[PDB]
Amino acid sequence: AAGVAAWLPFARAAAIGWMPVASGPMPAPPRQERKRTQDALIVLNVSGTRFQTWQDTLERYPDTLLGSSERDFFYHPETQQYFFDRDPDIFRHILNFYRTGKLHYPRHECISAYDEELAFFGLIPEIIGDCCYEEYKDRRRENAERLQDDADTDTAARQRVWRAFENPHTSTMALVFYYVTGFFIAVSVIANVVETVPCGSSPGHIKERYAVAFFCLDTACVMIFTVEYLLRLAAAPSRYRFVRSVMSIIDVVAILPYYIGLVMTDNEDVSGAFVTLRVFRVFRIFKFSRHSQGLRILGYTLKSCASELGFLLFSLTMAIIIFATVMFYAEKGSSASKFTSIPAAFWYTIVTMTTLGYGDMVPKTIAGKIFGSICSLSGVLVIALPVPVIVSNFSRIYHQNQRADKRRAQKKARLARIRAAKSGSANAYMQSKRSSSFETQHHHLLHCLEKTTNHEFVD
Amino acid sequence: AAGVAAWLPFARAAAIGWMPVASGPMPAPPRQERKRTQDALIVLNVSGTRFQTWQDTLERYPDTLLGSSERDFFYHPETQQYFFDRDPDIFRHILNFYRTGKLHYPRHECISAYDEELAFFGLIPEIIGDCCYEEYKDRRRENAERLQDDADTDTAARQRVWRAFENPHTSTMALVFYYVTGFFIAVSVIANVVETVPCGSSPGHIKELRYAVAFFCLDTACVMIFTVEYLLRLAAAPSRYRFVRSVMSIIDVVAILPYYIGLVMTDNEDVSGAFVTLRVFRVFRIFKFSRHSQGLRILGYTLKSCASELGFLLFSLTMAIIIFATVMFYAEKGSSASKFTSIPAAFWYTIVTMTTLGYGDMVPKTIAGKIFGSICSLSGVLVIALPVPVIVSNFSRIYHQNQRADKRRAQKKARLARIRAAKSGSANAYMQSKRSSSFETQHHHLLHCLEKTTNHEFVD
Amino acid sequence: AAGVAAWLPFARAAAIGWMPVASGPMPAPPRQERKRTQDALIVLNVSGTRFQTWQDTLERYPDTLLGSSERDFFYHPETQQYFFDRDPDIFRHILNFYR
Amino acid sequence: PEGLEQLEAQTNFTKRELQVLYRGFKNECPSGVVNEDTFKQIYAQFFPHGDASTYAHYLFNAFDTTQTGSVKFEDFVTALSILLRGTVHEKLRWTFNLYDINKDGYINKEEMMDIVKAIYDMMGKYTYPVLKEDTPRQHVDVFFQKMDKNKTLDEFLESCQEDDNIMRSLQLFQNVM
Repeated sequence: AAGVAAWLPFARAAAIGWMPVASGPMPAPPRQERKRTQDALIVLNVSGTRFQTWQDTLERYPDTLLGSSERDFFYHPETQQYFFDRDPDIFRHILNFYRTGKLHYPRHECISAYDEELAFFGLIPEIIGDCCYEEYKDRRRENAERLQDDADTDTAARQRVWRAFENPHTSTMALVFYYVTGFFIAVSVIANVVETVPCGSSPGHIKERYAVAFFCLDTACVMIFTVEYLLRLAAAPSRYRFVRSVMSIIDVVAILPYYIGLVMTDNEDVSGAFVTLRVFRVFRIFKFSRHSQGLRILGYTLKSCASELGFLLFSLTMAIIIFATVMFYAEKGSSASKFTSIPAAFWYTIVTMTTLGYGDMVPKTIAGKIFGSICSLSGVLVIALPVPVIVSNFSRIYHQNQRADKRRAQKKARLARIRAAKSGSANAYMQSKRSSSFETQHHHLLHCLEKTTNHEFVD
Repeated sequence: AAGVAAWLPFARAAAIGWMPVASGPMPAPPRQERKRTQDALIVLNVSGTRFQTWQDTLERYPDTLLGSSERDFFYHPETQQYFFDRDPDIFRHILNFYRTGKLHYPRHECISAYDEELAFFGLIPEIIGDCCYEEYKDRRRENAERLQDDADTDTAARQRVWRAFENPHTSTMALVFYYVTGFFIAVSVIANVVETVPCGSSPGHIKELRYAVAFFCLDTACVMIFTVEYLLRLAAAPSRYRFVRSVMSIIDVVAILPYYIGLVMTDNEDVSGAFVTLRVFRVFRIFKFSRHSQGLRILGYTLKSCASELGFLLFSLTMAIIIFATVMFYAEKGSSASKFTSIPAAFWYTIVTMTTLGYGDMVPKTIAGKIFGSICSLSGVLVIALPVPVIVSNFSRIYHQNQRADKRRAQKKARLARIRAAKSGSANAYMQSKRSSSFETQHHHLLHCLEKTTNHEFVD
Repeated sequence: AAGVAAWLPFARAAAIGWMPVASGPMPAPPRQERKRTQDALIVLNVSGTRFQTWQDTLERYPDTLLGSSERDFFYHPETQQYFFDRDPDIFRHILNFYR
Repeated sequence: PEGLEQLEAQTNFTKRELQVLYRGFKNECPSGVVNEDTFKQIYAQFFPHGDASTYAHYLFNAFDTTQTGSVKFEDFVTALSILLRGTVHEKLRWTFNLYDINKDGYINKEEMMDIVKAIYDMMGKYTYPVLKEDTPRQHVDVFFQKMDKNKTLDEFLESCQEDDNIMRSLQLFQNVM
């Protein structure tokens, strides 16, 4: 490597190994200099104290800024030294790297400062040793998501109400429509549940109540929902991506059952589909998605931990199979023999997975009870395996939600500070027009612009 | 501003853009001392460590203390260099700020010292370029609430008397005052409990022929104690109506009012199914252990703290109960047992399985019924387990918060005692000086002058 | 406190507040010295680099080791400085505390 | 407060001593503007005896012109320079201002009792002669003795030099430092 130049003369001695083998013109060493060592401990004073290093130590990596004559841009001639104006402690790590050829990242420093110091000295971030590289990568990813959140979104016609619509806490009309459609979803699901009660839609008194008025309550509500969906069809920034969004899928799934039942009863009386209609009528519960602040958090959390839940599914299925087979095979000889099949044992294994317990189905042989107890314990551990990951992701996302709110407030404060500084500069220019060394030339350029545009500046 | 004042010549090139479009008298440059940056780097010492740097960088931001000319007090001309006595590595961050334009905060240094060194150099706290701002603000908030805990400033004719009553331990007085009240509340609640057992007070063993109705007198006596203690607390409260709104005060009033309203009902016109409700309300006296148990206050304050996520819990479990009750009810409406008579009936079946409770009172019979019931059980255990850890974390956090608050209050009393000891030592040192390293001599002379102007002296 | 000696002359001015009320022998300031300030930035080199501090800054807490003439045990005469052989970064915190 | 414009002019202190004064000022109040409570603490700390809150309060109210709520460095250094190295005749104007609490330049036998009781609370509770409850008003009458009997700043100014004690007390700190 280029950093082991001090061992270069030793390789010269290696020629003696093949020198009797060597035979040729030997164009001789190319005008070598300084037979005796004249290594100068060149001094590099960085905003204060100084660091001395050998010339070959600084020149073993000429590809960087400190190599070649580029460093002489920061050379200080009247003092006979290199007065760099950079941070004097990251330079220490740079010097250690130059000596070693390997750079270590100390843990307790800001990544922004470290990276801009790296860029100032013409280095690459990929030379960090694996001992420090993993930590630097963690810090990179955390500050990267930080800066991503710093500039995610900014609030910026007929489509304009769309921004009001999808941010209902902007205008009174959007907020009232949002609240009232939530009330409509709630009243529709309440209408369904109070339809199911015997007092409303059962022959409680055949002698005499059964109101068919509820048959209207859904339809109107359904039509109401349609309009906002149609609203999102009208002010759609994306015609197809909006439908591809899961929200739209949930909305259309909740909307469809009334119309599909209309079509069915218009054409058929398919058995088993009307009850399916009633079942699917409930997905206004899922339509509550926008009103529920945390339901989006729950969905994103479930999406994030997909592999963990899949592994849970696989493990619980395997445990259910094993235990159900064992208990059916070791219990089929019982008198009652409620373990009549492997599916019959499935229900017992699944009620003993979750410490649920019904007593309707219990083993009656000595092996049965002990296998059931072991089954219960194994189910407990299996089901408890992924819940820490699930709740960790949920709480995490909750934390990024609140911290993103705080960061948005911080960015608003910072833009206010920037505009305040702009106003301060403007009024400073105005008072200079009415009445440091830098401000003299600043206002000189301002007056030159005024002359070239012949437009005087007022308060 | 001047933050890029090293780029002024380039801006002059920008002026070159607009001469052919110009129309003016051209007042010419306003002249200057030198048309260069020959201002040499200045060496400035901070507690024996010299930080050489360019002057133009310092006047790049004159608005701070280091800018303008208010730095010349710390200048040390007889060797021709600025001297300071601040923390070198901390000031190194301000130096990096001046070099760049944005400030950073190390996450391994005391936030308080960072704060007074920040204010010392005449720079705004929020000049951090939002890369260290988050942990800076978190540490600032942490130590701010730490000092707020430090500043609890608890104090010690009736104004001090009712505080001593409020004091948990005044040896002779408070121990009696609280133990006797705890005994009253305990006997009251146990009496309200035991009036139900057949042999205790009921016709459970009197049908053949003890059932002495005298625990009513005990209830009257204990509610009398409750109301007289509430009157004493009202006399204790500096603001009568405002401290009526206290949580403990509302507990007291809702524990004492059932007795009065029931006795008013005794001679009032009777309404069916109303005495049972008051007899239910009788048990609220158990809530009086708030003054006895600190853990109850901890739990209540935790619930008041972590409330939004509990709302999301209840809302989520409502969706779960509705969905799964509907799917069960339509899954096994028509069967042999037909246990799911209605959605309110399915409410019980689903609620006994979100919590993994398990009765066997009423169970699914259709294959889809069993499958979706198992799914319901799993979903419910997930839902109920979702907010438990944040609840327990908040509870433990508040517990340790109050624990360390008590510890630091003891520590601050100890350091106040040390300060008083130091004051006594200073007084004794002055006494010794009066009877018989130049600052102390001047101080003694000054205090002698204070004695002279008041023609008074001090004696041990 | 003993660490606010730089404000001691200001308290002298406070006498003018009660001076018309003052009446007595006034034994006068006790042989004061150095009317003009001669604060020396005394150097303390600790196993390497140096830290400079004002004499009153180091002497405002004489109860400690760095007060009084005890510090002169570590005084280095041939170099005109205080070469302490302790850790050079905790001494930084000690200096900040002294200040 | 530029460090050189505030030379012996308008602040009777050399720039080398001004550097020390500003350094000591900033080391305790880095903000550059001293608050009232900071002044109370920095004044009462040198006395381990009884409190000095009220006397320091009046001192600050005299220091704090235009009711800023806090004093910056320029007024502080000006007042300190006048009080320490001022003119024999000129010094007592600010002394009267200290003893003038009712704003207008008049005394009605009540702006001075409070100052005396604040001063005499300094002695603590182990004083060699016990401060009787009538002793504060007794010394108030003692100070009234030199004050004009007829119905002040002018009489006090023209009678201060009559009593040699005050004049010889000015030179206690006029020459020192």
